[PDB]
Amino acid sequence: MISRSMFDQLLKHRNDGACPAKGFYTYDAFIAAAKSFPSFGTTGDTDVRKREIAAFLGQTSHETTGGWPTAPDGPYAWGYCFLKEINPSSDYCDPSPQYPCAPGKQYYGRGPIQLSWNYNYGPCGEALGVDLLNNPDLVATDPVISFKTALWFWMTPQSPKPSCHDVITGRWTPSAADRAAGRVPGYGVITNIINGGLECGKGPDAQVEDRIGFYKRYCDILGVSYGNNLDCYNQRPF
Repeated sequence: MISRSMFDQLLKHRNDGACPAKGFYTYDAFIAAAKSFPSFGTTGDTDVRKREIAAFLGQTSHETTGGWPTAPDGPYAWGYCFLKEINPSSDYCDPSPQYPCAPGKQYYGRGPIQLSWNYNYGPCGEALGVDLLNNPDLVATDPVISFKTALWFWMTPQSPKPSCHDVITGRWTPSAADRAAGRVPGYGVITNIINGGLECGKGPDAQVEDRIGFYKRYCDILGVSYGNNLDCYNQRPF
């Protein structure tokens, strides 16, 4: 587990006035959230535990980045700047008898994984013990819940698609079809899990490069190797 000083060095600009999420993403909220998922950051040897935190913070930093190319400390120091999706194009409501949209509510991206859609807020809240279908705004008002939604995503498989956790800790072994699709363990298949439909299997991509930039900077500061297969440029989406 990373210390407060390390967390603050990785996420160095999140509390700048420039960032809408200033003050929200506290180290204490991160540690409290992680307690609900005790295998997070505790699975594997010392390098794997650090790498899991780097990979989780890298991907979520991309989803919340306020960086730009000439920014102080570079663009990979501007993770966790945003809390809420900027200019959402809809309510993100896909009505469902299992997940019915609450009146007046919107399911645009919120928190470190930019949780989106009623049918993601629904099962996430159920797993956390919180009604996020009916109060989705909790993901942008309660920082412990906010971090918990991102850890829920990270830790929950959509079998046969694996959890990000299982990939980075070595607990996922690709099926033969996965191998035929180019999906092998590494940060690249984590990008594929998170947004592969739009970002993977099509050559270089500025979004993927941003995810990797954060991960590399965090691995550098934590003192761990990146692992192999960092991109998904040659992977079929799941």
